[PDB]
Amino acid sequence: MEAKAIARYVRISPRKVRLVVDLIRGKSLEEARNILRYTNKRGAYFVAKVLESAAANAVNNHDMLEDRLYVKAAYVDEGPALKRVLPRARGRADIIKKRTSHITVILGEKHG
Amino acid sequence: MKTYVPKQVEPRWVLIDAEGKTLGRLATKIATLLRGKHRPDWTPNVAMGDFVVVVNADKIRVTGKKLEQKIYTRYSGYPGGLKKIPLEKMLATHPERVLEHAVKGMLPKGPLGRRLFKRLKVYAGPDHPHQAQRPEKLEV
Amino acid sequence: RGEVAYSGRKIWPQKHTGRARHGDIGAPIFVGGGVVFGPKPRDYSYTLPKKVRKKGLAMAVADRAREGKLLLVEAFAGVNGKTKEFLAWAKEAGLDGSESVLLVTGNELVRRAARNLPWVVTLAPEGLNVYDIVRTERLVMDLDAWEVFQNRIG
Amino acid sequence: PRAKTGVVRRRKHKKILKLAKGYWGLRSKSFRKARETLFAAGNYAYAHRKRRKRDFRRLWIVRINAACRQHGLNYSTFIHGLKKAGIEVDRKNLADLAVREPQVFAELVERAKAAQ
Amino acid sequence: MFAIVKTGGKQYRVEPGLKLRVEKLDAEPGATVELPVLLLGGEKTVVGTPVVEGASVVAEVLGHGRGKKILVSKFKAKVQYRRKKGHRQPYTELLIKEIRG
Amino acid sequence: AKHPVPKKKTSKARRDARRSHHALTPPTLVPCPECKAMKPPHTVCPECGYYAGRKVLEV
RNA sequence: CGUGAGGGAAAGGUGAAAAGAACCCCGGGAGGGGAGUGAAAUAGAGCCUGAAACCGUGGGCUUACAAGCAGUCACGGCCCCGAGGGGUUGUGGCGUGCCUAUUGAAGCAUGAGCCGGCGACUCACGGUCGUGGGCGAGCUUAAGCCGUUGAGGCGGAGGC
RNA sequence: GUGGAGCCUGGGAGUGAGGGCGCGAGCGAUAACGUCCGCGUCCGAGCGCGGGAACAACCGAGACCGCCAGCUAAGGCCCCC
RNA sequence: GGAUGACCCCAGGCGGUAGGGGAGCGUUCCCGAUGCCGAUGAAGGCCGACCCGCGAGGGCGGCUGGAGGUAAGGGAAGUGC
Ligand SMILES: NC(=[NH2+])NCCC[C@H](N)C(=O)O
Ligand SMILES: [Mg+2]
Ligand SMILES: [Mg+2]
Ligand SMILES: [Mg+2]
Ligand SMILES: [Mg+2]
Ligand SMILES: [Mg+2]
Ligand SMILES: [Mg+2]
Ligand SMILES: [Mg+2]
Ligand SMILES: [Mg+2]
Ligand SMILES: [Mg+2]
Ligand SMILES: [Mg+2]
Ligand SMILES: [Mg+2]
Ligand SMILES: [Mg+2]
Ligand SMILES: [Mg+2]
Ligand SMILES: [Mg+2]
Ligand SMILES: [Mg+2]
Ligand SMILES: [Mg+2]
Ligand SMILES: [Mg+2]
Ligand SMILES: [Mg+2]
Ligand SMILES: [Mg+2]
Ligand SMILES: [Mg+2]
Ligand SMILES: [Mg+2]
Ligand SMILES: [Mg+2]
Ligand SMILES: [Mg+2]
Ligand SMILES: [Mg+2]
Ligand SMILES: [Mg+2]
Ligand SMILES: [Mg+2]
Ligand SMILES: [Mg+2]
Ligand SMILES: [Mg+2]
Ligand SMILES: [Mg+2]
Ligand SMILES: [Mg+2]
Ligand SMILES: [Mg+2]
Ligand SMILES: [Mg+2]
Ligand SMILES: [Mg+2]
Ligand SMILES: [Mg+2]
Ligand SMILES: [Mg+2]
Ligand SMILES: [Mg+2]
Ligand SMILES: [Mg+2]
Ligand SMILES: [Mg+2]
Ligand SMILES: [Mg+2]
Ligand SMILES: [Mg+2]
Ligand SMILES: [Mg+2]
Ligand SMILES: [Mg+2]
Ligand SMILES: [Mg+2]
Ligand SMILES: [Mg+2]
Ligand SMILES: [Mg+2]
Ligand SMILES: [Mg+2]
Ligand SMILES: [Mg+2]
Ligand SMILES: [Mg+2]
Ligand SMILES: [Mg+2]
Ligand SMILES: [Mg+2]
Ligand SMILES: [Mg+2]
Ligand SMILES: [Mg+2]
Ligand SMILES: [Mg+2]
Ligand SMILES: [Mg+2]
Ligand SMILES: [Mg+2]
Ligand SMILES: [Mg+2]
Ligand SMILES: [Mg+2]
Ligand SMILES: [Mg+2]
Ligand SMILES: [Mg+2]
Ligand SMILES: [Mg+2]
Ligand SMILES: [Mg+2]
Ligand SMILES: [Mg+2]
Ligand SMILES: [Mg+2]
Ligand SMILES: [Mg+2]
Ligand SMILES: [Mg+2]
Ligand SMILES: [Mg+2]
Ligand SMILES: [Mg+2]
Ligand SMILES: [Mg+2]
Ligand SMILES: [Mg+2]
Ligand SMILES: [Mg+2]
Ligand SMILES: [Mg+2]
Ligand SMILES: [Mg+2]
Ligand SMILES: [Mg+2]
Ligand SMILES: [Mg+2]
Ligand SMILES: [Mg+2]
Ligand SMILES: [Mg+2]
Ligand SMILES: [Mg+2]
Ligand SMILES: [Mg+2]
Ligand SMILES: [Mg+2]
Ligand SMILES: [Mg+2]
Ligand SMILES: [Mg+2]
Ligand SMILES: [Mg+2]
Ligand SMILES: [Mg+2]
Ligand SMILES: [Mg+2]
Ligand SMILES: [Mg+2]
Ligand SMILES: [Mg+2]
Ligand SMILES: [Mg+2]
Ligand SMILES: [Mg+2]
Ligand SMILES: [Mg+2]
Ligand SMILES: [Mg+2]
Ligand SMILES: [Mg+2]
Ligand SMILES: [Mg+2]
Ligand SMILES: [Mg+2]
Ligand SMILES: [Mg+2]
Ligand SMILES: [Mg+2]
Ligand SMILES: [Mg+2]
Ligand SMILES: [Mg+2]
Ligand SMILES: [Mg+2]
Ligand SMILES: [Mg+2]
Ligand SMILES: [Mg+2]
Ligand SMILES: [Mg+2]
Ligand SMILES: [Mg+2]
Ligand SMILES: [Mg+2]
Ligand SMILES: [Mg+2]
Ligand SMILES: [Mg+2]
Ligand SMILES: [Mg+2]
Ligand SMILES: [Mg+2]
Ligand SMILES: [Mg+2]
Ligand SMILES: [Mg+2]
Ligand SMILES: [Mg+2]
Ligand SMILES: [Mg+2]
Ligand SMILES: [Mg+2]
Ligand SMILES: [Mg+2]
Ligand SMILES: [Mg+2]
Ligand SMILES: [Mg+2]
Ligand SMILES: [Mg+2]
Ligand SMILES: [Mg+2]
Ligand SMILES: [Mg+2]
Ligand SMILES: [Mg+2]
Ligand SMILES: [Mg+2]
Ligand SMILES: [Mg+2]
Ligand SMILES: [Mg+2]
Ligand SMILES: [Mg+2]
Ligand SMILES: [Mg+2]
Ligand SMILES: [Mg+2]
Ligand SMILES: [Mg+2]
Ligand SMILES: [Mg+2]
Ligand SMILES: [Mg+2]
Ligand SMILES: [Mg+2]
Ligand SMILES: [Mg+2]
Ligand SMILES: [Mg+2]
Ligand SMILES: [Mg+2]
Ligand SMILES: [Mg+2]
Ligand SMILES: [Mg+2]
Ligand SMILES: [Mg+2]
Ligand SMILES: [Mg+2]
Ligand SMILES: [Mg+2]
Ligand SMILES: [Mg+2]
Ligand SMILES: [Mg+2]
Ligand SMILES: [Mg+2]
Ligand SMILES: [Mg+2]
Ligand SMILES: [Mg+2]
Ligand SMILES: [Mg+2]
Ligand SMILES: [Mg+2]
Ligand SMILES: [Mg+2]
Ligand SMILES: [Mg+2]
Ligand SMILES: [Mg+2]
Ligand SMILES: [Mg+2]
Ligand SMILES: [Mg+2]
Ligand SMILES: [Mg+2]
Ligand SMILES: [Mg+2]
Ligand SMILES: [Mg+2]
Ligand SMILES: [Mg+2]
Ligand SMILES: [Mg+2]
Ligand SMILES: [Mg+2]
Ligand SMILES: [Mg+2]
Ligand SMILES: [Mg+2]
Ligand SMILES: [Mg+2]
Ligand SMILES: [Mg+2]
Ligand SMILES: [Mg+2]
Ligand SMILES: [Mg+2]
Ligand SMILES: [Mg+2]
Ligand SMILES: [Mg+2]
Ligand SMILES: [Mg+2]
Ligand SMILES: [Mg+2]
Ligand SMILES: [Mg+2]
Ligand SMILES: [Mg+2]
Ligand SMILES: [Mg+2]
Ligand SMILES: [Mg+2]
Ligand SMILES: [Mg+2]
Ligand SMILES: [Mg+2]
Ligand SMILES: [Mg+2]
Ligand SMILES: [Mg+2]
Ligand SMILES: [Mg+2]
Ligand SMILES: [Mg+2]
Ligand SMILES: [Mg+2]
Ligand SMILES: [Mg+2]
Ligand SMILES: [Mg+2]
Ligand SMILES: [Mg+2]
Ligand SMILES: [Mg+2]
Ligand SMILES: [Mg+2]
Ligand SMILES: [Mg+2]
Ligand SMILES: [Mg+2]
Ligand SMILES: [Mg+2]
Ligand SMILES: [Mg+2]
Ligand SMILES: [Mg+2]
Ligand SMILES: [Mg+2]
Ligand SMILES: [Mg+2]
Ligand SMILES: [Mg+2]
Ligand SMILES: [Mg+2]
Ligand SMILES: [Mg+2]
Ligand SMILES: [Mg+2]
Ligand SMILES: [Zn+2]
Repeated sequence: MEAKAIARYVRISPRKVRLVVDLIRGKSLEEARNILRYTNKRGAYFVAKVLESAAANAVNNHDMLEDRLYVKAAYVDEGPALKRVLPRARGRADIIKKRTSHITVILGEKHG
Repeated sequence: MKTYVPKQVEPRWVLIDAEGKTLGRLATKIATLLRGKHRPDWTPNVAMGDFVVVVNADKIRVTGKKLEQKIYTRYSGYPGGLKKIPLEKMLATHPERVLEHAVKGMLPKGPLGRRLFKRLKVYAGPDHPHQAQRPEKLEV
Repeated sequence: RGEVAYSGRKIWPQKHTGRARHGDIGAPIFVGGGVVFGPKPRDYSYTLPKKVRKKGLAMAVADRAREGKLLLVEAFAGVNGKTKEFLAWAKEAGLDGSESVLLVTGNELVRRAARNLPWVVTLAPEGLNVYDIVRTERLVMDLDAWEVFQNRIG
Repeated sequence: PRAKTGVVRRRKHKKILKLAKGYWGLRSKSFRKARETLFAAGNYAYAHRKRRKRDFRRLWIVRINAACRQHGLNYSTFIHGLKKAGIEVDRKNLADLAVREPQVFAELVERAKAAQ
Repeated sequence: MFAIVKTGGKQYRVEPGLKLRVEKLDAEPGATVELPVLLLGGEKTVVGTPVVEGASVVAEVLGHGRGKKILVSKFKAKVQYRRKKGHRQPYTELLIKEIRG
Repeated sequence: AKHPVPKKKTSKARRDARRSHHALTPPTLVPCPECKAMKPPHTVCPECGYYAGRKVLEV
């Protein structure tokens, strides 16, 4: 049995959030919570949100035990980018891409 | 039918006395042994030749005026970094390298060729420390 | 590219922009540009020789005659406009609808009765044509339509 | 009527990209680089199946040469002896004999020394 | 016992029970054919000069086939020259029945 | 200067090889001897406000 | 966009029916997990199909003494599907991208970031050969007219 | 002398920047990877194959496809090979 | 050879740029079609180490997809990047 949650269209660049997701892949739920709590990255706030939503899904929807939960899989996908005009010198306009992220956490149960 | 491909074989250790032998004419034979081309099952893409031990490498011999006129050369990569060393001085300072250099130049370039060179063990003086391998003496 | 809605303005200078040279945006190299050698309204008709047409007519009828698929009739007993009436007549005439039939007759009431049958094509004699003959597996003509046919291949 | 590209070019591109599976980077991902890589690949295969025939003959000759020198003659004199003896066993089988059947190869060497 | 036979312009070491692909022969499947012998070996050694007078190998033809397709591809740079050929080499498959030495 | 510019697009391989030094190191955490909560060493505990065995701030 | 004359886009599709997801759960929300609807929900509205470049996660093989237009030929190792084949590639052999332009280019000469889609030898009338048929000292109609409503016929003025 | 020989009529072209080499000359300086003709040749179009360390035109030789068969060419046979 | 493209046997040719000629493949549309294939699943997509074809291609099978497609034989072009 697995439990998952997805935060779709989070306004943060995938490369940035992935660094944080890599921190908790394969960790126990409790170890991931401690890591996310003291990770000095904006992405810690968003990953934590998805992590807890998956845990809640595990306990409340899928009959899993909070004390058995671990991050079985986690990945960030890229959503539609918001394209913005960045004015430069000599009348030139650049395009900034404010990228966006689909954050998936999947929890399983570590038996014993 | 496909051509016979040998399974891994135990290599043969051999011992050669270099005293009095002609530098380059001895080296061609050693490279043959290193390639294992004396063997009926020679295969070019595996290291399957002999391990070769050489003693009295400092007593190697040479014709003409090569002792004074043969120049080994090393390039350090810096301005003015071309070092020229004559045979004479090399024999007086690192004699085993004279034969080692001759044989290396006669081995193929590449990863296998460098591996084959490691199977060559060259010693100045009559002794070598490979008694445990019990090398078979060759007259070449 | 002349008939397309855009201005004939040169979209940017010839040289020194770093882009490929272009003229107006109606050129066929642009998305939304004019089309090169596209179709234009066109008359596909042509005057095939009259003697070829008339000879084709005769051959097409000959082909059915040689197969035994040409049948002439004096009259359509009691078919007066109703499809059911022609169906009865057809059955007695051996036209059970297993073969497509080209029905040539100047009798309007016969044409109106047969024409809705999927397996019948109906023509007045002055409209006998070889495509319609070859389309169908059988030829069925009035003696009157037959004489019009004979007058035309003469 | 109009005949737009439709499916035709996608399908041609996939045939080429499929033939290029295994190639490095864009050489298996880009239709253009895959096609360029396949041009070279086809010439190489042609050139190398010609070349394979020589590669193996070279290997046979080298093995035959070492087998001969265990019996005190070299390859060239061995081959000449076989020609005078009228023996036509080819180099592929001679090299097999030299490895798999040393008593037969020793005999063949005998015939060759004796044919001169 | 083994024999070196010659068929299809090529030479093969054969033993009874060996299945072998050779160049296509004009022989009905199921038939048996006799292959000429250049050399016998194993128990006794017979050397042909070039072919052994009495000897022969009996083989049953199992069938004919076409080898896996080989792509023959030609390309010349800067000259718009490209050629694609599919080649399948015919073959006969032989079961070696006996060495009649 | 004269506007140096990349000569070739960087390959996926070379881009990702440059990034072989980018993985974060996890935050170092020790247990608080008072409330057992995980927290960075040498900081006042944010869960109970203790440090060096005594209460330092309201939590 | 341009002072203005003027220029001038992009952007279609849930499902048969909104039955457009009550209610509960994590979340400030967004989003999601259940429940429920539906023949189908990677048909859930950022909605038919959903290619490719491009970006991830998981797995197999492989790689830190190695010289490379990246392949190809050979052999061996490992993995997979069951005298065979698929994947991978250690070593050995060989090996100067594509296109264009040129006497001559891997060329340090041109063009191309990559992918998808648009993108260039046509049509009318006349001509000249060739060719498939019709007729033959003849051959042929044009505009029209009648018919048909995807029916053909008439029409000899005229042209060769 | 039966050859992808030749001749006649007609349809379709492309080419009208050549280049190296050998021989014969002119120009040049008994210079040029020079230049301009002549006879021949190869590359062009054979940047396909062997040899020449590598290399369009030097030597060998005109690649329909396949073979883990055999003979040779130039060039080679101490080791790289 | 046999009479004719029925297939066989023998022999020979088959490097190629500009370019000439020949034979084919596929795309859109029309006749064939008031037909026929189709929810027991059209077109399109994704696989395949299978079959046919020199090749361009064509089959067949598994998955996706969910409503169209269209034969032998011919016709016409906005026809292949
Ligand atoms: N008699 C006639 N002119 N009939 C013409 C046929 C008209 C129409 N196409 C039909 O099938 O009914
Ligand atoms: Mg941190
Ligand atoms: Mg909880
Ligand atoms: Mg700025
Ligand atoms: Mg401005
Ligand atoms: Mg400004
Ligand atoms: Mg500007
Ligand atoms: Mg940007
Ligand atoms: Mg020796
Ligand atoms: Mg000497
Ligand atoms: Mg020393
Ligand atoms: Mg060397
Ligand atoms: Mg080498
Ligand atoms: Mg225009
Ligand atoms: Mg205009
Ligand atoms: Mg306009
Ligand atoms: Mg306008
Ligand atoms: Mg306008
Ligand atoms: Mg204008
Ligand atoms: Mg204009
Ligand atoms: Mg204008
Ligand atoms: Mg203007
Ligand atoms: Mg310009
Ligand atoms: Mg630019
Ligand atoms: Mg441009
Ligand atoms: Mg540009
Ligand atoms: Mg311009
Ligand atoms: Mg333009
Ligand atoms: Mg315009
Ligand atoms: Mg438009
Ligand atoms: Mg537009
Ligand atoms: Mg338009
Ligand atoms: Mg156009
Ligand atoms: Mg035009
Ligand atoms: Mg135009
Ligand atoms: Mg009109
Ligand atoms: Mg016309
Ligand atoms: Mg007209
Ligand atoms: Mg109708
Ligand atoms: Mg009808
Ligand atoms: Mg009909
Ligand atoms: Mg009708
Ligand atoms: Mg197109
Ligand atoms: Mg299209
Ligand atoms: Mg396409
Ligand atoms: Mg294409
Ligand atoms: Mg496709
Ligand atoms: Mg295709
Ligand atoms: Mg690979
Ligand atoms: Mg790749
Ligand atoms: Mg890559
Ligand atoms: Mg890709
Ligand atoms: Mg190819
Ligand atoms: Mg080949
Ligand atoms: Mg080759
Ligand atoms: Mg000897
Ligand atoms: Mg000989
Ligand atoms: Mg011989
Ligand atoms: Mg034979
Ligand atoms: Mg056996
Ligand atoms: Mg065969
Ligand atoms: Mg090129
Ligand atoms: Mg070329
Ligand atoms: Mg090239
Ligand atoms: Mg080209
Ligand atoms: Mg060229
Ligand atoms: Mg080309
Ligand atoms: Mg075979
Ligand atoms: Mg400066
Ligand atoms: Mg400067
Ligand atoms: Mg600078
Ligand atoms: Mg400055
Ligand atoms: Mg700058
Ligand atoms: Mg640059
Ligand atoms: Mg990239
Ligand atoms: Mg990667
Ligand atoms: Mg890098
Ligand atoms: Mg509290
Ligand atoms: Mg203005
Ligand atoms: Mg305005
Ligand atoms: Mg304007
Ligand atoms: Mg629009
Ligand atoms: Mg809908
Ligand atoms: Mg709707
Ligand atoms: Mg429905
Ligand atoms: Mg809340
Ligand atoms: Mg809450
Ligand atoms: Mg909600
Ligand atoms: Mg959730
Ligand atoms: Mg929900
Ligand atoms: Mg349901
Ligand atoms: Mg169903
Ligand atoms: Mg789906
Ligand atoms: Mg759907
Ligand atoms: Mg629909
Ligand atoms: Mg969709
Ligand atoms: Mg999608
Ligand atoms: Mg995709
Ligand atoms: Mg991976
Ligand atoms: Mg080293
Ligand atoms: Mg290593
Ligand atoms: Mg290699
Ligand atoms: Mg090999
Ligand atoms: Mg395998
Ligand atoms: Mg492989
Ligand atoms: Mg392998
Ligand atoms: Mg070799
Ligand atoms: Mg290169
Ligand atoms: Mg070159
Ligand atoms: Mg190309
Ligand atoms: Mg170009
Ligand atoms: Mg140019
Ligand atoms: Mg130029
Ligand atoms: Mg030039
Ligand atoms: Mg280069
Ligand atoms: Mg370059
Ligand atoms: Mg330039
Ligand atoms: Mg370039
Ligand atoms: Mg230019
Ligand atoms: Mg650009
Ligand atoms: Mg790309
Ligand atoms: Mg494209
Ligand atoms: Mg034309
Ligand atoms: Mg036109
Ligand atoms: Mg025209
Ligand atoms: Mg015309
Ligand atoms: Mg004409
Ligand atoms: Mg004509
Ligand atoms: Mg006529
Ligand atoms: Mg007339
Ligand atoms: Mg006139
Ligand atoms: Mg000729
Ligand atoms: Mg000629
Ligand atoms: Mg003739
Ligand atoms: Mg002519
Ligand atoms: Mg022509
Ligand atoms: Mg023409
Ligand atoms: Mg010209
Ligand atoms: Mg001209
Ligand atoms: Mg001119
Ligand atoms: Mg000229
Ligand atoms: Mg010139
Ligand atoms: Mg000239
Ligand atoms: Mg000139
Ligand atoms: Mg000359
Ligand atoms: Mg000359
Ligand atoms: Mg001379
Ligand atoms: Mg002279
Ligand atoms: Mg001269
Ligand atoms: Mg002169
Ligand atoms: Mg002088
Ligand atoms: Mg010159
Ligand atoms: Mg000169
Ligand atoms: Mg001169
Ligand atoms: Mg010349
Ligand atoms: Mg040219
Ligand atoms: Mg040549
Ligand atoms: Mg030539
Ligand atoms: Mg050449
Ligand atoms: Mg070349
Ligand atoms: Mg070469
Ligand atoms: Mg050469
Ligand atoms: Mg060479
Ligand atoms: Mg060489
Ligand atoms: Mg060269
Ligand atoms: Mg040159
Ligand atoms: Mg030829
Ligand atoms: Mg020989
Ligand atoms: Mg010679
Ligand atoms: Mg040499
Ligand atoms: Mg050798
Ligand atoms: Mg033949
Ligand atoms: Mg032939
Ligand atoms: Mg040709
Ligand atoms: Mg022809
Ligand atoms: Mg076609
Ligand atoms: Mg197509
Ligand atoms: Mg239409
Ligand atoms: Mg219809
Ligand atoms: Mg229909
Ligand atoms: Mg049905
Ligand atoms: Mg159903
Ligand atoms: Mg299905
Ligand atoms: Mg279709
Ligand atoms: Mg369609
Ligand atoms: Mg297919
Ligand atoms: Mg379905
Ligand atoms: Mg399908
Ligand atoms: Mg429908
Ligand atoms: Mg159709
Ligand atoms: Mg028709
Ligand atoms: Mg049309
Ligand atoms: Mg077009
Ligand atoms: Zn505490």
